Amino acid sequence: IQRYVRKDGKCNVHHGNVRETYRYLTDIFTTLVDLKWRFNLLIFVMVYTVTWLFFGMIWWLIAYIRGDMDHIEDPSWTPCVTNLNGFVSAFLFSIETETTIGYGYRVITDKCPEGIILLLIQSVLGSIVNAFMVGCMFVKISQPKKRAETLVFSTHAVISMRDGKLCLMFRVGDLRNSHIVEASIRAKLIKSKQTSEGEFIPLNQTDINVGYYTGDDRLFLVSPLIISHEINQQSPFWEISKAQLPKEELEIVVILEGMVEATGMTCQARSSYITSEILWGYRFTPVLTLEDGFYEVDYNSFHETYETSTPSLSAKELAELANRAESN
Amino acid sequence: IQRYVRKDGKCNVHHGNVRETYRYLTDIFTTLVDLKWRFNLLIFVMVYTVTWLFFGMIWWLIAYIRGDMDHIEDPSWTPCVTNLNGFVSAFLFSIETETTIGYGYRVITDKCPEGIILLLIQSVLGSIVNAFMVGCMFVKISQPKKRAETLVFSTHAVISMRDGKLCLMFRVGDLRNSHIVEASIRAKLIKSKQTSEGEFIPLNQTDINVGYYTGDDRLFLVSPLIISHEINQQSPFWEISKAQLPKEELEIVVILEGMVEATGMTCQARSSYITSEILWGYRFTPVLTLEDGFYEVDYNSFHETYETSTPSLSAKELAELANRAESN
Amino acid sequence: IQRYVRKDGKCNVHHGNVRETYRYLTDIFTTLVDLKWRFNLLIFVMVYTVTWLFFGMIWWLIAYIRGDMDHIEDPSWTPCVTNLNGFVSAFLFSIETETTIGYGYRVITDKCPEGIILLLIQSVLGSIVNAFMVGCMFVKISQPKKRAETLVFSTHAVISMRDGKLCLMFRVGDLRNSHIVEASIRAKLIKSKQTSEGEFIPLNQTDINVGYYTGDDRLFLVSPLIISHEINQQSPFWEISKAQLPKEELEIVVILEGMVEATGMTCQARSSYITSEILWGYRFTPVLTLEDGFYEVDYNSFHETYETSTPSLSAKELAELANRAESN
Amino acid sequence: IQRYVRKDGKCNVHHGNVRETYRYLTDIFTTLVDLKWRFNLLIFVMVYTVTWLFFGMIWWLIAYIRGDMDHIEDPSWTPCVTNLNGFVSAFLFSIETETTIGYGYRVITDKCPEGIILLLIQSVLGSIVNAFMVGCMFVKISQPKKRAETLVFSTHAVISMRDGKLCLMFRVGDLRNSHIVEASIRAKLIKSKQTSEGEFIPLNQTDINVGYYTGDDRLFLVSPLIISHEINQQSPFWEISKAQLPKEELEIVVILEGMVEATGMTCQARSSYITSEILWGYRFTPVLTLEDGFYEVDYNSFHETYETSTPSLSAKELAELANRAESN
Ligand SMILES: [K+]
Ligand SMILES: [K+]
Ligand SMILES: [K+]
Ligand SMILES: [K+]
Ligand SMILES: [K+]
Ligand SMILES: [K+]
Ligand SMILES: [K+]
Ligand SMILES: [K+]
Ligand code: NA
Ligand code: NA
Ligand code: NA
Ligand code: NA
Repeated sequence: IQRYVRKDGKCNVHHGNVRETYRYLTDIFTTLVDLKWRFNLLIFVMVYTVTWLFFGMIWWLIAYIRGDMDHIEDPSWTPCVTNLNGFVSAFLFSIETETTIGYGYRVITDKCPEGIILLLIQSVLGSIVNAFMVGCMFVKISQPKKRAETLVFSTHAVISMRDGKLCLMFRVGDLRNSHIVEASIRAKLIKSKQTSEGEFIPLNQTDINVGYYTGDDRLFLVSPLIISHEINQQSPFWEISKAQLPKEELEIVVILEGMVEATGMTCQARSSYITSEILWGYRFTPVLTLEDGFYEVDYNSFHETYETSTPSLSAKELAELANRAESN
Repeated sequence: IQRYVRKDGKCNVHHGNVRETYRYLTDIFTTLVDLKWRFNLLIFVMVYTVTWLFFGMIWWLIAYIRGDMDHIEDPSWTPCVTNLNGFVSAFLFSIETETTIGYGYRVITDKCPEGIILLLIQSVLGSIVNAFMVGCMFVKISQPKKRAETLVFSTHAVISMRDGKLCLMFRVGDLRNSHIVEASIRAKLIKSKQTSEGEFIPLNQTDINVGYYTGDDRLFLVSPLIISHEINQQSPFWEISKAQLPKEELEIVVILEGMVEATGMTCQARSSYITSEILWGYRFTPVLTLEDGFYEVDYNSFHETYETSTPSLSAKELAELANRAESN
Repeated sequence: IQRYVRKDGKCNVHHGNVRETYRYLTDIFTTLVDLKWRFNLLIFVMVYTVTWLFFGMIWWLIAYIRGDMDHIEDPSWTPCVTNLNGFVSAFLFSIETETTIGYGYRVITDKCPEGIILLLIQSVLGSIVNAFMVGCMFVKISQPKKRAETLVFSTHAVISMRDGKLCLMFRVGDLRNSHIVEASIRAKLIKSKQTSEGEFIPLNQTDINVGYYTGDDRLFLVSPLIISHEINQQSPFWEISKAQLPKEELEIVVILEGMVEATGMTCQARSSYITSEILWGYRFTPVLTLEDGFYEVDYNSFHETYETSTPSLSAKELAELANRAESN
Repeated sequence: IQRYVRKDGKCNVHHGNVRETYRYLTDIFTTLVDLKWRFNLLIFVMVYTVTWLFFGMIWWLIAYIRGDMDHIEDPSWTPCVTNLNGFVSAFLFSIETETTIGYGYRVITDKCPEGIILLLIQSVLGSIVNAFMVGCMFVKISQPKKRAETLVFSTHAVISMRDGKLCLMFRVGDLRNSHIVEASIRAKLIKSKQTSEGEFIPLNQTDINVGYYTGDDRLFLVSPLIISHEINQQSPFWEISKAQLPKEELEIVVILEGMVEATGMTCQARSSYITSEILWGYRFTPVLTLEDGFYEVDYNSFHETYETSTPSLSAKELAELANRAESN
């Protein structure tokens, strides 16, 4: 069985037999900005070209219906647009007006009522197309998920004693000098199970306590923080000894959410720990040192761990043995 | 009695005798973007045309007051704008300036102080109108409620045993490969009641526990999740047996909220279960399979349920019978 | 003593002797969009005019330094800009370029290196000014606080029995067919106090329970909801009888927060109840009726209350008397 | 040991040996808007100039390949662009088209297929560059962190009795007449520790209760509020007497988060109290007075404190002595 989430945060999941694809067009905006730049840069170019054409032919049709084509050199009659020499000239005008470059070689004149209301309709719809594409671009340029790129998770998780309690720990970092606002950490245990009743539940999610009851899950994340899950009665890890752990088949998905200081927008950084990435009996190497009026983070030690003396017993047995020690 | 919320999420409610309609114009922005596209495409066209007119007449009035109309072919005097042959020419200029196409057949000149400050006033207000409409368009194009279109809720809810407890379950899905960020699930029971004191409360809302005390209500929603409400003492469903359920007249409104990964914006997807859509003694069909390095969701099974052996007793009686079994 | 918050939500507070006014310019954006439209429409006009001037003189200075003014009619030499007849012509050009209308009577030419890099600098800064003002406009046009205009609070609060408990109730409404997303209700009791130690605390805020422990404070607000605060031991209202209430000097500030469905933006609607707006022994008139497949809200009854049989005793004494009734 | 956070909110932390600098370009948007204006104003100018060049040479290359340069004065043949006299003329045209000023001295004509699709490609990419830079500007102009500038924290924290309990108090303010929406206050104690097991934890963060269990941490912040942390068994301050405090080496980081009323965007204001900024046995001076129908805040007293009779004992000993007083 392969992991549900990769160490970089992408999920190993494919959505198949989605029969209502009608839905992807119902929010087209979302499908567009979700697309790869290649697809956006293409569509943008296509959308622009078809608008110039679709109006360039309408500019040519009205030019043909009015009878401007017939005489192209007479004093008395003036066409809707001066200088429209053929099949392509209307295309340049259609651009001069929608991009509003309007070189003024191709100029509108009074003769057709049909012309004025078109230039109007164009300019109006010329704003609606241009906006949509710019809008679409800005969003895609400014989307938060990119910030996740500079949010890092320690490569392993560790289990070791902390003031009498066995803790599952992982370390988290923000590489930017800016802040993740309303930052918070949650974590899900993913492992298959079967209920007494027989129901096999493929990749069952159960939330792991990492501060939610005390609000310690609400981070102030400048220098890297070790996030710590205390293995108590309620922990999924309560009955797991050093010796059992490798035989367990589970995955902890670790999820960091907050807002990009600059754009108020919320991002989500993810990582994952499969059973072979949890080191029993280890500790995270310090990364902080105080040099001349600033705290210096040595990211060379960010992922680094070291072994310490640690019980091999499950937290449950540790407790039981301690409660009897007290009780003697 | 008909449902408060339809399976697609729209609410069967009409607001009548709203006497302060003065309020809808106090936030006009909101009424506009809430309108149907037909109404936006109309207004946009109207707003543009009236600005060109309202300035086109001011351009004609100043042109008339200065005395430019009188002589249209003399060497010495130059008008505020070259080439203004009649009632319509000013309209083209009024467009050439606000859309800033400015074909340069119609060009401004120095003779009137009144002209320069107008072109200024126009351009300034020409930005304020254009912005407003673009702004209005982008919003309406980029609004989150559309994402809800690709968020799905299982067609039925089910009640069946799970590790000794009777649970009310429904299944939820996200059809897009992108993430709903800070996703969460809440659910309200809607049913009429009467207090001891006589007060009849038409469609009384009471929240249903679906993870809020443990933070299990905060979803990591990739492949579909069965959301599970354990029917305990506090549940509205505590004293409801298989046999009573059909006689009950209640509705569970199910509400999913989160942020569209791309635009940081929060959306809300809704669905509803009326009493005849809750299947007692059923289970959701698995939708997950593991094929060659990715988890495959078979959405053909998304809504599908199957019958399993299940007590017909209310959870309350189940508990009572179990507590006595233990007590023997 | 006058109320801290008015029934419409504005706060009766003035900030005086703010000595660091340096701060209002440090976030100028915020001061600008907070200003009245009159001040925005003014500034916008001023900012535009000064940019055209400040560049119009630079266009005239370079025109003077190069020696273009001296000869205005010679074949061999061409100026940086054709047709600059005097002190004002440069101003039109300065507009033709920043608004990018560029009528092409005033056209740039090759003779000056100093000219090309200016047109560049202008256009670049011409985008930075135009953006800022548009940006500033859109925000101010699209700000959420306006939505609050269509969020309503019942005019009175009521106290009366509900299933054995004395409750403080108020009613809340949303006049729009759209949704407030992640809507929620909180309420603060404001009243002066003095600690045992002597410390007089002018307008002390203490939060009033209206659903926060059960998540009932998270609204699904379609038709109007009666928000209900149960007066228990923890309530500020525990030792207040019908007879005491009028002598009490307190204010309940009621605060509704959520996101405008269309623009993801969060708004806050406020209202207030002073001691004389709390009716003891009343109930809210129903506003819901079911007519032909939709629920109809009759907003004529929204604020309306009616009297019902209700104990005159404080909830504390009610409890005490009930606990002794049980105990007999 | 120097403070982790300064009184103005900046953090004394440097990120060193960040080896994956590849990441800063992966979200370039974020690095750009995070930069100083000098760097933005520079880049903006550079990006614009290189686009005009990169297209100005392509306009010159096609002009050279077609054979327009060779003859610059002949009747029969027309170039792709009229009036391109040399190495610089193409640059003006490249500007006339991307800024869409298009003075119409330099005008496109029909002769080259290669020209039309370029003008198209330019205009299309001319929108993508202009958008990006405007977008980048608006964000940077409109970023919330600036609002923090008008959110203030009292200069000291105080410890003194309040209705029988020893409290750690600090005062917070909002200088603007506008509201911070969904405002909230949290606070972290930062102090080094060593676990029983030996593990030294450099600047250990533990959250301090300031209202989170009752929702009193959710502010309605008009006039300044004294935020109060009750020193109970769970408080880090439980075993700290007046006499010990100065010997303690700890820092309370105080964090205020909410949304700028106008732009829905979330900001975070920070301040810090090191051990020598906590005054034992003091109280905050009132800042509220009621003058003629509005509450007047006298910010001259905002930071001001005064001494009051206060026990010198740790809250723990205070409790113990009180519990024995009751027990006698
Ligand atoms: K909690
Ligand atoms: K909770
Ligand atoms: K809670
Ligand atoms: K233009
Ligand atoms: K133009
Ligand atoms: K032009
Ligand atoms: K022109
Ligand atoms: K809580
Ligand atoms: Na950081
Ligand atoms: Na998904
Ligand atoms: Na509503
Ligand atoms: Na304020």
